[PDB]
Amino acid sequence: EALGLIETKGLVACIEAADAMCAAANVELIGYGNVGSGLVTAMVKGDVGAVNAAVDSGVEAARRIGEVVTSRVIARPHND
Amino acid sequence: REALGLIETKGLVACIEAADAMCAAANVELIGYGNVGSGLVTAMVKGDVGAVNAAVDSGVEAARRIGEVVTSRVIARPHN
Amino acid sequence: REALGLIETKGLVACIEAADAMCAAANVELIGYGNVGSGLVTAMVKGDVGAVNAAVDSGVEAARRIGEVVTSRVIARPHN
Amino acid sequence: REALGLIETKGLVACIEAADAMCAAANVELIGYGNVGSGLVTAMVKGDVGAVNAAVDSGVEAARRIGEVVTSRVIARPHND
Amino acid sequence: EALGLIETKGLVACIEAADAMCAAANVELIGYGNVGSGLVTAMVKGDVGAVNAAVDSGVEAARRIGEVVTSRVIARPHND
Amino acid sequence: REALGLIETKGLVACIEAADAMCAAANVELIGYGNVGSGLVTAMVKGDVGAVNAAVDSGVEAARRIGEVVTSRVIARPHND
Repeated sequence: EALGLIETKGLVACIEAADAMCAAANVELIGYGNVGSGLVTAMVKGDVGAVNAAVDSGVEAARRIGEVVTSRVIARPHND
Repeated sequence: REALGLIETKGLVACIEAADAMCAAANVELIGYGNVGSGLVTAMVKGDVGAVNAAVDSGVEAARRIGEVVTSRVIARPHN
Repeated sequence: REALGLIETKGLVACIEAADAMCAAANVELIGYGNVGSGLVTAMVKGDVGAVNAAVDSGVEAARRIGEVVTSRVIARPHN
Repeated sequence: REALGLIETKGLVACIEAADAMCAAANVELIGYGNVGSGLVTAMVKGDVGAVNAAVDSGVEAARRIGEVVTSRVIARPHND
Repeated sequence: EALGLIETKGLVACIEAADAMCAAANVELIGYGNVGSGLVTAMVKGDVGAVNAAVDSGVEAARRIGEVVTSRVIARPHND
Repeated sequence: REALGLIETKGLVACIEAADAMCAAANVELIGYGNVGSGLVTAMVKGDVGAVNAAVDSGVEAARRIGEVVTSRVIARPHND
């Protein structure tokens, strides 16, 4: 399954990105990843069409709240 | 099926104040705190959307007296 | 059912000094420390509101000699 | 008894991409990630030195599109780990 | 027992401070305290004369290596 | 009764390089790493003071190629640890 990734500065922007990802398309929230320095990543799972649509509006919603530092869709992940 | 209120502050003391002012302002229940490092700490509350909007509103006002409020949000119908 | 005193400092050593000076100043009980990274460390005390106000007052005075007092607060009637 | 490739990025998303791009580029095996705070995250791969050199090369190219590649390295014959 | 505290930017300066404290006088290393942001604290225990001599040359030693951000001797700690 | 060698770097990859070059340079044994956040991570080695001085010396040279060496130290007769 494809993997969608949005990393934000701060936890609240990330929760919003994750909520907007799961509202926008048929993706499943995998969880969050925190590496300190305020960087938090929301991770979603689905078909590449859904994941591309989820990440797209996850990024738009998060930018209203705060800092989106990077985002990515990986259509065919090798690990995880 | 409960709304979610979120206040993120720079520092723990502003966050405790935000959480205390949220719980004093309306019929919301504190879920806990979330810390992602960099000094960013998030208070999270639960309730009906009217109560949550009133708590976050005065939670933000109280915290700003103490310190830095970096972001806030009410999510009326959270997906995850 | 007890008031709460809070001092957040830049660095661990100032915080230990604030906490020692709080507990020497009045009949307050150290609850523990809270660390949210970024060097921010919070000393937390418990007592009647008169004692807690006297503890925090001289806790802040002591810590400022050593280092940075970034925020402080007395919550006379904490909700959590 | 195997070479080690290392890519350190600013942020978690660049690192996952580097790790995905390393494992797609050559016959390397992801060992895991290492996080030391300050946003610095390191993907670590294992393989023969030819494969590991090719994985890191394109891992760095992939990550740089996404974000900050702060350092990278191939250790052909590691003494520890 | 008195408590001596040296906080440095970085782990190597702190290990150096702790080694120089314990070499200078009859103090006993309690451990380290790390609160992130690179701040690390060496803590020693002993009679107040020893702890004052330990902290003094721990501070001198650490400064050769790196950044000493604060230091303190607490002659009669109320907690810990 | 053994000396301690210490190299602290900004970032995990420089530190692994320092640690590998310490163990390649002399008869020292890697104790482990120490991370205090802010990107600062420390390689720690054990051995006779001559070996430890030789290891730390070239551990620092190797790491400086990759990244930032923020501090280093040899403690010939450590009181604790």
